[PDB]
Amino acid sequence: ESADLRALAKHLYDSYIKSFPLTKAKARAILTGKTTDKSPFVIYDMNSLMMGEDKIKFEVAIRIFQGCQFRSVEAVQEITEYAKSIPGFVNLDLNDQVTLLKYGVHEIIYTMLASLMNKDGVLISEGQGFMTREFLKSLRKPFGDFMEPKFEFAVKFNALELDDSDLAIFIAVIILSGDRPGLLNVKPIEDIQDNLLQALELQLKLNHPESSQLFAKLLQKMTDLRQIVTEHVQLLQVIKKTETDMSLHPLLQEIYK
Amino acid sequence: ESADLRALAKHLYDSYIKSFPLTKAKARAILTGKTTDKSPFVIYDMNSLMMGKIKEVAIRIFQGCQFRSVEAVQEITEYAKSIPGFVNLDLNDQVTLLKYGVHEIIYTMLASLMNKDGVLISEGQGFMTREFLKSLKPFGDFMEPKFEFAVKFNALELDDSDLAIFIAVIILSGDRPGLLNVKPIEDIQDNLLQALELQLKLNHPESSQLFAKLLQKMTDLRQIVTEHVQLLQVIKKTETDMSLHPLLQEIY
Ligand SMILES: O=C(O)[C@H](Oc1cccc(C(F)(F)F)c1)c1ccc(Cl)cc1
Repeated sequence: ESADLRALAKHLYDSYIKSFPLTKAKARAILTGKTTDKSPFVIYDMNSLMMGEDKIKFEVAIRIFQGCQFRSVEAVQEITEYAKSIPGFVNLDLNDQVTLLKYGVHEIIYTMLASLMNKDGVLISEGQGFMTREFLKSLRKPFGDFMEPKFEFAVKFNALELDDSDLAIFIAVIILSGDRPGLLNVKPIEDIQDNLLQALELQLKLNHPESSQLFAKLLQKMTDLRQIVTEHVQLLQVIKKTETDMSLHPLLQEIYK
Repeated sequence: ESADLRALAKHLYDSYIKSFPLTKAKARAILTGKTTDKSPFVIYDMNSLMMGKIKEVAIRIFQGCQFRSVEAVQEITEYAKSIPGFVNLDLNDQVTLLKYGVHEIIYTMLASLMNKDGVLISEGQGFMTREFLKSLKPFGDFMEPKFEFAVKFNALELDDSDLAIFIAVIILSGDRPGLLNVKPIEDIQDNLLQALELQLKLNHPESSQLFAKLLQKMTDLRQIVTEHVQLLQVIKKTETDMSLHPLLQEIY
């Protein structure tokens, strides 16, 4: 009944708060004035870049990309911590635990990145910086294009006006897919996702009573995530040929495929 | 209220029955609700092919699939016309919705013709095995992704009355690129989504979160379609060079 599903919802939200520093709520408070204390240094061209390094401490195109990838790997750690708290997750076959994270983290990374973005740019270094979209778009060689798809998603995704309590459940749903390739035991995964889907449905009805079919519309966005991730990986294998200079982390090229 | 959404559901189902000759129900009766009036002819290797009565083989098989797709597109177009509100949209947008919708719909309906072992062909008269397809240079792999989708998709045990609404949902996607007026499209999809939700609760009271699970499958359709196109342009360099058919590849 309703009551159990709210409990699951609260539990998740708490794990989310504990696993992710930098909530959407915090992000939105930074992006929308809201503060003297919280206001970000803005990077929009080469020079502001250099100041940033002096103030909001951490080829340019290479450094920026590598930094993105470094932050991704510590996001994966946060996501992994979160997953552990999803009821039932740790009781799964460990092979499957790994498979769910393997295929889930990117989709989740892009979901959360949307909270850090608006149409004009994206927060960086724990929200202290903000790097414009145009400045990203202008980078050398094939780097001038890695972030754009993610901005397009973000703008659409953020139109749903979800809050952290909505996102915590949606993220759990993503992890517990069961369509992931190479899963040994799909049934227990679906059973868990089933509950998550109910928790989410109820959560959205309560938290967005005015919003017709938000549940549906949110699930439809998973199509968009998947396309982003496949674009990213294919982009990646180019910035690996050409940039044989480039290296990837022990959490990453394992995930990639 | 419920009542209006059932009306929309019935209306759609009726249009579906009129627009598509071979229903899933019929297909299922042929594939296995057997003891039938007529079993399909089975193609499992080169020879059964030839009798199939009813120019590299791999080429002909692919081209045939494409010819059948094009007449499916006509059926789908007829169906769309009956979706309430569709014909009232900007015509540019009507075209855009069909342009980007038909493939997703084609793979959805193809699933009704498939099981893990193969696929019905020529109005259900034939059946071509998966292993025979799998064995065809790059042709031996075009159908495999679609079998994987089909098996998963068909696990949802949807019937024609479920599929009719789902298909409408697909068409009325306002994330298609180049749409002029997204709002009316979403408004229509919104209703369709309700009709579907109710439809699945009533037609599958046993199955928890079927709505959710069905929408999740759209992720799979979209990947399939992008794989297909990104396979297709490789066909462009095998053997369609010839020009004993300028009007055909024009049509197809
Ligand atoms: O010939 C057929 O009956 C069938 O055609 C198709 C092809 C695509 C789509 C559809 C349908 F409209 F039924 F979805 C039928 C078919 C299916 C697979 C292949 Cl490899 C060749 C031909």
